Amino acid sequence: IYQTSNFRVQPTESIVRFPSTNLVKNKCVNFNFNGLTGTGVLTKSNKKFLPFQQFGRDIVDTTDAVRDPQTLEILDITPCSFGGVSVITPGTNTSNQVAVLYQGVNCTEVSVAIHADQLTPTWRVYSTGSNVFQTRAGCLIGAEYVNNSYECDIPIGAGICASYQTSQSIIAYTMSLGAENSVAY
Amino acid sequence: SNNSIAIPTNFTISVTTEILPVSMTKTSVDCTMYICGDSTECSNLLLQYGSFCTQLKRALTGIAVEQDKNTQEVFAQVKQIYKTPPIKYFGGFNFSQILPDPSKPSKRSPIEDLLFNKVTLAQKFNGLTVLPPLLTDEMIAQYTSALLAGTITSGWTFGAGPALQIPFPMQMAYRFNGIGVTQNVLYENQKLIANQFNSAIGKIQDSLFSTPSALGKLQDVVNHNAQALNTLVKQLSSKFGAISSVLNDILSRLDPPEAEVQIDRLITGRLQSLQTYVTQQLIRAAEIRASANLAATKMSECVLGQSKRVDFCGKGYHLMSFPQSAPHGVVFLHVTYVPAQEKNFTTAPAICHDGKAHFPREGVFVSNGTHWFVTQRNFYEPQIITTDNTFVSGNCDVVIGIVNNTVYD
Amino acid sequence: NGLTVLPPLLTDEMIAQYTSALLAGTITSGWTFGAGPALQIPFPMQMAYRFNGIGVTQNVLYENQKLIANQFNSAIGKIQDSLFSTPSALGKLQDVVNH
Amino acid sequence: SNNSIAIPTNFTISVTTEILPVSMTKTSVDCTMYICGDSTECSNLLLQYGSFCTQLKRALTGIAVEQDKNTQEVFAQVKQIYKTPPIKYFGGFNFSQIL
Amino acid sequence: LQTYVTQQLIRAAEIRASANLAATKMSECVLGQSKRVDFCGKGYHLMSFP
Ligand SMILES: *[C@@H]1O[C@H](CO)[C@@H](O[C@@H]2O[C@H](CO)[C@@H](O)[C@H](O)[C@H]2NC(C)=O)[C@H](O)[C@H]1NC(C)=O
Ligand SMILES: *[C@@H]1O[C@H](CO)[C@@H](O[C@@H]2O[C@H](CO)[C@@H](O)[C@H](O)[C@H]2NC(C)=O)[C@H](O)[C@H]1NC(C)=O
Ligand SMILES: *[C@@H]1O[C@H](CO)[C@@H](O[C@@H]2O[C@H](CO)[C@@H](O)[C@H](O)[C@H]2NC(C)=O)[C@H](O)[C@H]1NC(C)=O
Ligand SMILES: *[C@@H]1O[C@H](CO)[C@@H](O[C@@H]2O[C@H](CO)[C@@H](O)[C@H](O)[C@H]2NC(C)=O)[C@H](O)[C@H]1NC(C)=O
Ligand SMILES: *[C@@H]1O[C@H](CO)[C@@H](O)[C@H](O)[C@H]1NC(C)=O
Ligand SMILES: *[C@@H]1O[C@H](CO)[C@@H](O)[C@H](O)[C@H]1NC(C)=O
Ligand SMILES: *[C@@H]1O[C@H](CO)[C@@H](O)[C@H](O)[C@H]1NC(C)=O
Ligand SMILES: *[C@@H]1O[C@H](CO)[C@@H](O)[C@H](O)[C@H]1NC(C)=O
Ligand SMILES: *[C@@H]1O[C@H](CO)[C@@H](O)[C@H](O)[C@H]1NC(C)=O
Ligand SMILES: *[C@@H]1O[C@H](CO)[C@@H](O)[C@H](O)[C@H]1NC(C)=O
Ligand SMILES: *[C@@H]1O[C@H](CO)[C@@H](O)[C@H](O)[C@H]1NC(C)=O
Repeated sequence: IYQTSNFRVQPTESIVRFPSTNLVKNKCVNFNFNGLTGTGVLTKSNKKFLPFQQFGRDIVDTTDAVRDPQTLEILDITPCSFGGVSVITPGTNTSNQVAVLYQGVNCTEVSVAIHADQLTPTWRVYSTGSNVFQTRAGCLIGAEYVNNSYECDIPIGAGICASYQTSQSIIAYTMSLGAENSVAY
Repeated sequence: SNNSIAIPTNFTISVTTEILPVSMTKTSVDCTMYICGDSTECSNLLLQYGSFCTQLKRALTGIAVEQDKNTQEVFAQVKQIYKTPPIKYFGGFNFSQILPDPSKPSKRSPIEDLLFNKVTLAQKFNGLTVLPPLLTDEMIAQYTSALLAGTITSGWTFGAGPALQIPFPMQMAYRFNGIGVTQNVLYENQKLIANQFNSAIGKIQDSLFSTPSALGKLQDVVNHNAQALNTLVKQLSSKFGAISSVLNDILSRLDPPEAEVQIDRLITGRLQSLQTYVTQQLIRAAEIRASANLAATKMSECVLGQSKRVDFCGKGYHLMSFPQSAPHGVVFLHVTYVPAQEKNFTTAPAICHDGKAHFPREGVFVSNGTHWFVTQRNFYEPQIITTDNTFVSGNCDVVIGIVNNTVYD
Repeated sequence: NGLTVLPPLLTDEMIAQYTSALLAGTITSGWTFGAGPALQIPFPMQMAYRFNGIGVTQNVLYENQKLIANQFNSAIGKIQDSLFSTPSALGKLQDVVNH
Repeated sequence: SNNSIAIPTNFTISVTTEILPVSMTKTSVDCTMYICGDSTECSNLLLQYGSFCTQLKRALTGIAVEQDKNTQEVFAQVKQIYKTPPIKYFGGFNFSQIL
Repeated sequence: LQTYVTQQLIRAAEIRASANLAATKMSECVLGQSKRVDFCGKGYHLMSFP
């Protein structure tokens, strides 16, 4: 397994809310709240702001909340998804088909970015195929999840391995610790 | 004194603990996202430094691989996944606090639950990610349970080949035979000893959660990793001698030829920060690897067999050990043997009989004031002197300190 | 220029006291003071036990006690010379002071 | 040969020495004095370089703390300060050079 | 300053390894009799003094 590059989810449009378009939620979108620049996902929050406070601040230095200039609303700010990209492959002496693992993302967001907007992922022509399985380590594309147990061949994530089955294909499963046994005390 | 000796008349069973870190957090860094972000000019300027980042990526990848290798080496010692019989009777020994609990979905022993609920903790930065470990918590708990089941129902036989069954009291007698105490001591004190053992185990619980500084070693790793990550994140808001800490203001506040130097200063500062972080991580990884090697050795020697090294598997004469899983580490429960209730005695090196010196086979000559007896070293149990338990091998006019008495044939 | 040296927590006399305690314990008790309470035993008897621990019977010591001790004494004397004559023996501790 | 053996008929007592480093020097450094000295302009320029010096001080303090733990682990092996008897007769053995 | 600190850290790690070895030797060769070959001297071990 090798790590090659990184992927980013591009913004769709821009939002201006001077107290001048509408506002969009649950989308990686640019925004500008009276000089407050930056882009990200805006979702409603439950942080009871002070009557004279409008900004937000995380533990160290980054904004994580903002108040709507028009109506009294509290909503969060989240950076758009990013992460590394890994390629799973056997030797070229064996086959030429591969598998891709998007690290630390939910499969639904990747699927929407790929097959709905067709322009958000950084590597578009690079991105092909449709076989989706979701793991705790990220979204795995190009491998069929069997429900058997084998000795680990190519480690992937939290107890998930992959191998070249046998027609010939690439499978993903849960590794087997060992043979079951019980001595009769 | 040079004709006096002390011999214990009672013993004690004591249980201690030991905590060792095993692994640490795995992280990966993206240079362009961290240093530049979404600026083309910054990337073009950074391209002039060559290959300062492939080295960092390789070092971080090596650390990440070594972290998984450490846990694989420490815990994956056996291949068969042994199981314990449904009927939990072992001649009075109660293993409830260490065997897995069926009721809990986590399938963990109560002590493991205490450790997990005690340690606790301390997501997306600017180009900084954390990778999950290869082995989950349930798999580690399964390995620990398999080791416990192997060491309860088989003794040390499963560490050198096929597992061979044996009743538990006979295994304990074998283990007493390994420290210089005869078998009959256990069989005549089987009911008492077990009780002592049970009591010790209970105290262990009250000695873990009540004291807050017991599990400090495992908390230090998490605290240090979080501190390093927070420092690296917070370093991004420093001017480093330039006019601003934001690339956008520098770009859209001055002509490009002047902005080149301002961007270059920030590039140099952030490169220095990354290098410092990577070097510190490398040193800490080396230390953690040394600790993991020590933990693996202790697992191999104290758990899979009986050790004769002094103070290696606990204070006192070693008997056995039990492993428990902890976040980023392991915990050992050493069971030892301690003498008590000594007593004055008078001893002689040899016994003269018909002009012949007599030496004991396995024991020490001891006198209570009137009669002479031969007894084993580590437990007071006098015996009548006989030619069965002595060898002559000498004469009466050589040894210094000989005492002449009678030896019935 | 702001570069200070801190003193160690334990002075040399305390370390000497620890060493003296260890020596007294290993002379007057043997290995019994490291696993519990200390128990008395005459020195020739524990020497016989230590010979028995390497596959040699007891009577070898008791019939050579005068000779063996002599040898031991002589060896100790030579320790006073080899360290004193050769000055490169303590090169391990000097480097720490030097570097 | 397949029917020949050799067995010693006498022995020898030998004493060797071994030297091991344990600890080293504990130091501490002040950034402002070393880098700048007593000029306010240099300090005002230095405070723009982030928190390098906090990390340096923390590392030095960690080393200094570890240096004492090394000695405590090595030497504090016992709980009682055992004392040797006034009369030093141990069957002919002479410990005057080490007591 | 950074170079000095890094070199000091490396030397501290080496000294810690040496101290651990010394502690093990104190535990095994002084408080008991060892059977490990060539660990507490060349020959069959009898005793040691610090
Ligand atoms: C060795 O020590 C044990 C532990 O104290 C002694 O066992 C106790 O004996 C008394 C006397 O009958 C009982 O009242 C206690 O209940 C016992 N303790 C336990 C935990 O059961 C034992 O008697 C001692 N051995 C000798 C020979 O005195
Ligand atoms: C073994 O120890 C367990 C405790 O871990 C005993 O189970 C009972 O546990 C409850 C609460 O956990 C206590 O209030 C009881 O006092 C425990 N019972 C006894 C007899 O002490 C269990 O009974 C013990 N014995 C066996 C054979 O499992
Ligand atoms: C075993 O070796 C010892 C050491 O050499 C022998 O003792 C020496 O014997 C010679 C010859 O009689 C004397 O000149 C020396 O003075 C002795 N040395 C000491 C320290 O007393 C001993 O004789 C040897 N054993 C046998 C059986 O020959
Ligand atoms: C133990 O060894 C020491 C060291 O040799 C002996 O002290 C010597 O004794 C002789 C005779 O009295 C003197 O001539 C030396 O000057 C002493 N040496 C030193 C360094 O003081 C000591 O006598 C020996 N113990 C016994 C009991 O004989
Ligand atoms: C992905 O998003 C869906 C949306 O409902 C959610 O149900 C699912 O739990 C998410 N997966 C992860 C791993 O968070
Ligand atoms: C695999 O696991 C069991 C096997 O019988 C089955 O219940 C489950 O639905 C299977 N999952 C698949 C085929 O995706
Ligand atoms: C040891 O034995 C000798 C015999 O020569 C005697 O003088 C001495 O008092 C004894 N030791 C003690 C402590 O009594
Ligand atoms: C053994 O003898 C010593 C010497 O007087 C004495 O102090 C000690 O109390 C005695 N031990 C017992 C158990 O009486
Ligand atoms: C000493 O042992 C003898 C064994 O024959 C016994 O008769 C005697 O009573 C014992 N002495 C004491 C004080 O118990
Ligand atoms: C037996 O021991 C006594 C006391 O030491 C001694 O007087 C006697 O001579 C010894 N017996 C023989 C035959 O030497
Ligand atoms: C082994 O023994 C045989 C006869 O017992 C003898 O001929 C042969 O030489 C011996 N081997 C060696 C290597 O001496």
